[PDB]
Amino acid sequence: RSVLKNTSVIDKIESYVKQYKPVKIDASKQLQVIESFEKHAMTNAKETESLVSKELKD
Amino acid sequence: QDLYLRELKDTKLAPSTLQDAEGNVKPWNPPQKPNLPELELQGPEALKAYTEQNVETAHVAKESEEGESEPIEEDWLVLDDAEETKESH
Repeated sequence: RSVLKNTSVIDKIESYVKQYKPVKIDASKQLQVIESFEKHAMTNAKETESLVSKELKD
Repeated sequence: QDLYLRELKDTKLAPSTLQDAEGNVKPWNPPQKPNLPELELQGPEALKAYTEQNVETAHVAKESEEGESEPIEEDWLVLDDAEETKESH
């Protein structure tokens, strides 16, 4: 900022950056749908895991 | 040295009516105040992009979403197509 001797805008866009300093948040919104996908996955997984454990000893 | 002295006094004073007192300019026939601080002051925003780049556009990102909360009618298709892959596997 001390580079520009005729400054006039650096405090303006400085305040513009500090305005948008709470920039924008992300989304860990998935707490309803992702549990459904891991539910189907763990269901099929435990079914297959117990099935092959039975079929090996059979 | 009055050579140096009179040279530097004319050097100081002959544009001093262009810098110290703003009686704009006597030898230059176009006016000087509508060159740099009026026309060319918006020069860098006449040389760069106006109202998007210099105003800088603190812009909200497009909130990209999940698979729109529909397991069923596509998880069954994924399951049956996975059966078809394991047929081909």
